[PDB]
Amino acid sequence: RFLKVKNWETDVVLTDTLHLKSTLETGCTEHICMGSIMLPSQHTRKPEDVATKDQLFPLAKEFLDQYYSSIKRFGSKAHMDRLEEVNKEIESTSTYQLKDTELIYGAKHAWRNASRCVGRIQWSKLQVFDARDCTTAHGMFNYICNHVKYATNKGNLRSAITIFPQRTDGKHDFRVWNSQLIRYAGYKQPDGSTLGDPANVQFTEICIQQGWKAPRGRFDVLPLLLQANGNDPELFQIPPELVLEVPIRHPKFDWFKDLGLKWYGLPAVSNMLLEIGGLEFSACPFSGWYMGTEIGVRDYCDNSRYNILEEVAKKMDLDMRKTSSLWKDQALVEINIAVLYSFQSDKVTIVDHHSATESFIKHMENEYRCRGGCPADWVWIVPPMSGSITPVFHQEMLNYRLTPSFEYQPDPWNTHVW
Amino acid sequence: RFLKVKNWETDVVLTDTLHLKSTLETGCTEHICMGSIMLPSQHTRKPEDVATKDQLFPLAKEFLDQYYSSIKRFGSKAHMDRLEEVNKEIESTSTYQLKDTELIYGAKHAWRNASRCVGRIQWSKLQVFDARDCTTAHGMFNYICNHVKYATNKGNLRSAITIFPQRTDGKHDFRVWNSQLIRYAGYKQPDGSTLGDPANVQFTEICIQQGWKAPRGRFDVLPLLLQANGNDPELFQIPPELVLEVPIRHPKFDWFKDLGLKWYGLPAVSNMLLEIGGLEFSACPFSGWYMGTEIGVRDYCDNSRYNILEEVAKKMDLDMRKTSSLWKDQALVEINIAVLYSFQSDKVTIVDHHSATESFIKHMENEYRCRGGCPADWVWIVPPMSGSITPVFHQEMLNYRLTPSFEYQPDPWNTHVW
Ligand code: HEM
Ligand code: HEM
Ligand SMILES: Cc1cc(N)nc2cc(-c3ccc(OCC4CC4)c(CN)c3)c(F)cc12
Ligand SMILES: Cc1cc(N)nc2cc(-c3ccc(OCC4CC4)c(CN)c3)c(F)cc12
Ligand SMILES: C[C@H](O)[C@H](O)[C@H]1CNc2nc(N)[nH]c(=O)c2N1
Ligand SMILES: C[C@H](O)[C@H](O)[C@H]1CNc2nc(N)[nH]c(=O)c2N1
Ligand SMILES: [Zn+2]
Repeated sequence: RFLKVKNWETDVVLTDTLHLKSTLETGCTEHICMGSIMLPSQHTRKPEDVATKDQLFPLAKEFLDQYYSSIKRFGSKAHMDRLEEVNKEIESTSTYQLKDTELIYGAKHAWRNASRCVGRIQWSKLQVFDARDCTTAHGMFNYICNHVKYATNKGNLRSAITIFPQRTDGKHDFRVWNSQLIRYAGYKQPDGSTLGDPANVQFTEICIQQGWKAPRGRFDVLPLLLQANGNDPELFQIPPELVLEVPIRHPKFDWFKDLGLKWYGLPAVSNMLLEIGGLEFSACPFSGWYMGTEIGVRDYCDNSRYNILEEVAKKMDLDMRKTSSLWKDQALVEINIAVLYSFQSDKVTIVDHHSATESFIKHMENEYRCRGGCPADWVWIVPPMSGSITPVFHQEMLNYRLTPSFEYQPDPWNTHVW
Repeated sequence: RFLKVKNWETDVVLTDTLHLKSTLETGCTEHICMGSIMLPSQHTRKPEDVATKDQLFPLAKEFLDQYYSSIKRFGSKAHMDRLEEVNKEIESTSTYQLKDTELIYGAKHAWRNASRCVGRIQWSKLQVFDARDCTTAHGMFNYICNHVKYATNKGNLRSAITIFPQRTDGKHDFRVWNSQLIRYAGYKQPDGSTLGDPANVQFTEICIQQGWKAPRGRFDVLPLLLQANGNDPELFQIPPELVLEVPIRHPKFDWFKDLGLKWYGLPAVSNMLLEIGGLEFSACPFSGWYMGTEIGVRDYCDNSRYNILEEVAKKMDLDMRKTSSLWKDQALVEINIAVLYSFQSDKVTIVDHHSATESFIKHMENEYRCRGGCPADWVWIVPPMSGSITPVFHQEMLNYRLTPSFEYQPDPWNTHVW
């Protein structure tokens, strides 16, 4: 009940007392481990499965207690008067409203608790933008544009989150239908192959269905589809000057520019749900900067993504008949030296998987000492290439789900009543 | 209760009904996932925690039923007369003895159930050597030498297991003290650095402590330390002609021979415990062939193993000041093309991590169709380099512990009464 996690590269041993405070569930049982299921039911939020006035006050009290404990005023009168104040509003309104300071704490700790995120050494350096006064899709488009500008910061990227009004009933819901604020379109072809990004082919067509004007090329930035207060979503195009992009070159191979690759600088995921004190925020886009491999390994090289190992190995002229020539591996390392180099030579913030995973080990030390633990998902923390030459491969990690938290939710076009 | 596992590269969906038959536990709970703890208490067997005459007959019946079900004679008279026969012996002797055919089935299914093993497409092609008539360490050394010869098969390797007498009391225990039959010595130095293999430095010194004559070099094959029926273990040196080794060269870089590397062909793990029908076999060395990465990635490049990324990147002349030049990754791929090439050009059976992981996906299809599932540990199945350009990265796997099974046990020098 005071568990032990070893590192097998250092023999360092840490002790996790934080998992005791865990409330949510994991999907594993004593007789089956689901640690490799991608989207377990526990990590998802249906708009039906909200909460009711009863369910709310434990979640509120629980949250308020950890907040006042953290500003060094647990159980005090200022604390207890807030419990009463929320209590009264939860009886009255059946819901309740967070202070600015409570929204900022709750947001930063949903990132801090994000067990699948390797960048968390930065969790308290998060800029929270309060968009809870937003009422229209145009309002949403305005707040999201300012988010992009700020977080992008001319390439010196800054973490940020923009938080639209919380769910209440379930129908009147704020939702960004894009999975990420900046994303490349995906168009299928006559012969069936895919230009652009296969991941977003479904979404690309929903935008065309709502009347988008697709420049049917490769790296076409999708428009935003913003649903405000349950009303049908509306298309807006980010001003291109606001979309920072990196052309991908190589510090040795001159033909790498010929490949004609580029990516956007800002990873800003827009489809997930923030949960603070039992309140659900269905529109909460959040952003930081990339780890190289997310582009260079997954985006570019997943078979069902850009799938470029083909042409890169070609231009390297590689033994491609035999599978055991490791021609796939060989071209994957070059593609990742190129994304790093390109981003750095353009002064756009990026981290390599070695730097980031050492920071996570550092951050894990801090959380275990100053917090009693650090929830971590090994399956997601280990980078998708050169796994075992990074320190996180040899680090045993306890996974458990604390709150405040980020969660998945269905795509709104499967649930929305039009 | 009839769970679903998706593949996210193919959208293939499989259904696991086999996990229902699961008996052992996993270490995870509804509130915490231990899927990345290396040696969980559930995967270990203490020599105290055997079983007693009561505990035995369920385990026997359970095992016997799955055996007779599998030779297409469930619940029959031949089956029921065996249940009675074992029952009687479990009352009489408080233990019992397996048929040859029951030992062979049980062994093959302990491999079949090995959730952390990616080579299992081969599980029914396993040669079982019955060493249950062995009484002395010299007998053990004889059986192990024949195992090496057979399994090595002049380079065309064959899977095999040799099974020494089962535990009974707990003191009179057959144990191979080596962690693997063939392993390279590990000697510390004056300045502290390690020649040989750092992993086995502890074990190397126990052999010297028992009087081994160390040729204090690099790739010195350790002697066997064989404990028979609880008596103190005894040193034997495998005839060198029986130890097949591969010198490691590169199909491009001529300086790769200068590195002066080699590995043994036969991976044969000797320290684990086979568990069949509630009987414990503490000495059961088992072997197949290597996947490249176990040598080329872990053995050669782990910081606390051979740790050669240093010199390889040097001879490639690599940007080594900056961490983000990926010089570590770049040299890891070359080292793995070299292990593959060397093993193949010597006609020694080896598999690359791409070939092996596709086979595992094939094997997983077969087990789900003809067995209702396949227990799998993603943390261990995904290879330690180029993780996400192999199909197992995108395959959700259910982990659960069936029986017959292989298990860890303490090192005998911490438990043995001398
Ligand atoms: C500041 C630099 C950051 C870096 C380098 C980083 C890194 C990563 C990486 C590599 C992943 C894996 C993504 C994938 O595999 O597709 C991830 C996931 C994630 N990140 Fe971070 N991140 C950063 C900032 C943030 C911020 C600011 C937030 C929230 C406000 C956040 C929350 C998350 C969440 C919720 C996940 C997925 C967890 C899940 O599926 O449950 N990250 N991150
Ligand atoms: C025939 C070719 C085989 C291949 C390519 C193979 C491959 C592998 C690999 C790559 C690992 C990971 C080892 C590590 O990461 O250090 C592993 C583990 C393992 N293998 Fe296999 N293996 C083979 C045969 C066998 C046989 C014949 C047995 C048993 C009779 C076996 C049982 C196991 C077990 C028990 C583990 C560890 C599971 C645990 O820790 O619970 N394998 N195997
Ligand atoms: C702030 C941030 C920075 C970064 N550097 N990376 C990030 C990656 C994700 C992320 C989480 C889950 C994802 O996918 C879930 C599969 C679709 C269901 C994806 C996209 N693959 C991204 C994320 F949220 C935030 C990230
Ligand atoms: C038959 C076979 C073939 C192969 N190709 N590979 C194999 C690897 C292991 C294995 C399992 C666990 C291990 O280590 C556990 C850590 C020490 C506690 C190691 C050595 N690292 C090897 C094994 F059993 C059998 C293997
Ligand atoms: C099946 C498996 O759960 C799936 O491929 C996961 C594995 N680990 C991952 N890890 C990260 N960081 N991102 C991912 O998309 C995935 N995908
Ligand atoms: C901490 C973590 O459990 C440990 O590094 C594991 C990870 N996965 C592994 N996978 C394999 N195949 N072999 C290993 O030794 C390990 N080590
Ligand atoms: Zn689990």
